[PDB]
Amino acid sequence: RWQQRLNNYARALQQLSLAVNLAQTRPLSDLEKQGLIQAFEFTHELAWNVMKDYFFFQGNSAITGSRDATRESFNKGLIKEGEIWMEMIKSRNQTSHTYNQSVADEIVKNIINFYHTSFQAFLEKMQGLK
Amino acid sequence: VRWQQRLNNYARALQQLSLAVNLAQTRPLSDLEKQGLIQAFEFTHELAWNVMKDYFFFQGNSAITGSRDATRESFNKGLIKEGEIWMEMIKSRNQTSHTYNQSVADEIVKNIINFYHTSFQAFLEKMQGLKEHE
Amino acid sequence: VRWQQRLNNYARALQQLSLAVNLAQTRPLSDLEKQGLIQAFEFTHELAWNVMKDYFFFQGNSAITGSRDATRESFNKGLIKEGEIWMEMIKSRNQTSHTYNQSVADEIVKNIINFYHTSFQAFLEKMQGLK
Amino acid sequence: RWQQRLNNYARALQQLSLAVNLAQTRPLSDLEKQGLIQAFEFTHELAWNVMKDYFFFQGNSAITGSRDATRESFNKGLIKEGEIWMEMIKSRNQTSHTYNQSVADEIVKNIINFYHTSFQAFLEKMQGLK
Ligand SMILES: [Mg+2]
Ligand SMILES: [Mg+2]
Repeated sequence: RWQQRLNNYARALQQLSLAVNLAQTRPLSDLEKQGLIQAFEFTHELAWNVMKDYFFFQGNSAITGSRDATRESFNKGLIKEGEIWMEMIKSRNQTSHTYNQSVADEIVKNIINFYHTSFQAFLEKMQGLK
Repeated sequence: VRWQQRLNNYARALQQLSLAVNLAQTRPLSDLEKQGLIQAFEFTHELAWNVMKDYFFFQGNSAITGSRDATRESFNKGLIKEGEIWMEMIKSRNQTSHTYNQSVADEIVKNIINFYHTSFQAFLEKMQGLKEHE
Repeated sequence: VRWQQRLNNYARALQQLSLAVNLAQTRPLSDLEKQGLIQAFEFTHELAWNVMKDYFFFQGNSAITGSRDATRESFNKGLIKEGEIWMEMIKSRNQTSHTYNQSVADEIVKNIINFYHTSFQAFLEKMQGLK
Repeated sequence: RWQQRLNNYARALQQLSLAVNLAQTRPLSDLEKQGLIQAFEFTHELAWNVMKDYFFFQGNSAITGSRDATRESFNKGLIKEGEIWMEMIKSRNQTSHTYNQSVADEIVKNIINFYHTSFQAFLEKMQGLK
């Protein structure tokens, strides 16, 4: 059920948002930065599964993974910022290298400056769809 | 030597994980800090099993397709002692997407603190010794 | 006009499905022919709901995201009468990866022959009349 | 469980192989060609899910779709003909057009001439891994 996936996406995003707000109030420790990255990862995993579950509900069983799901979501208007959602997939592919502080800082910057807003917009869109 | 350069990166990663583990031994971690400990586990484990894959490729074994194969061959050859613990690490890796549930995050953290950190350190010392002698 | 080009291909697809459906009324299909009937249902259904999407888009509706949306709007606007049958089509589409199981292949084939074929034929007449 | 997925892949492939041998015996009807295409669809869907399940079993939960499962299988030596498997994905993307006889014939040709032998090699490799 795509609505159950959406409810879990909402929960995960709530945790990500608490971390983003914290980072707004003060600098994050190195450990907290790693945690923000992990929350981004479980929120994005939920998001593209919401996409795939929703298109399955619509009758599209051809979508396989996150790139398929993101491309169909952009094509059908579930997301507007196709570029940012593609960048998220690239960021996920960098996860194993965040023990380098430059990589961690770059991913954190993208999460705060771009991904959180896009996650919130996708939540609002999918909630409006049911 | 490829496996030795990987090991240098593994050692760096593990130093970061160890900082977080000893802090966790000191006080409760926040939810966000637990997520960070899990992330550090993930990059440390990824490096560890690739050290093993590199090492066994250097030794002539090209039948390692992932962390399970690498762990099995390492336990077969004695690079690791605690087979069950290293297998459980793979289960923990596969739970990463569910750590927005507090019970899942708490269980991975518990396993990192009680078992995985020790195994990571033992494996580092083992491979450091293998730079010098069988 | 995009939707009429889609309709023209839908007609060609439905003609091929009809051949197989009328053959199945004649005799048992081989296991392979059953798979072929399912494939023709797949390409005929895919054209059908994209005809609906293209048509409503040509009337100014850009809110259709998939075959379920397209079916609902077609029912609301009278392009189909058998809303529940068209809804079952979507369930059938979502099962085609499992037609290596005979229970699944036979269920889909039965629905194609007993229900979907006539629904496809009605939709053809409706949209050719709007053409 | 990747072993259960492999068992289902073996059953699906057995049906595809029956169709390929029948084609060796005599020309296929248009409907029978459509059936060979459907068998290719359910066999390939199972195959790339066998890859994904196996890498999950290995501890890699980053694979999401058919493309990255296929790339990872080539990288880890599970398949030797990476480009044929990538072509398989493109053929999947064309199956909605097999109401045109030219498309149907091209896909059938690739199934008989290339995909079947690759499917069999992958089955043998994965069964060897047990
Ligand atoms: Mg992570
Ligand atoms: Mg098909």
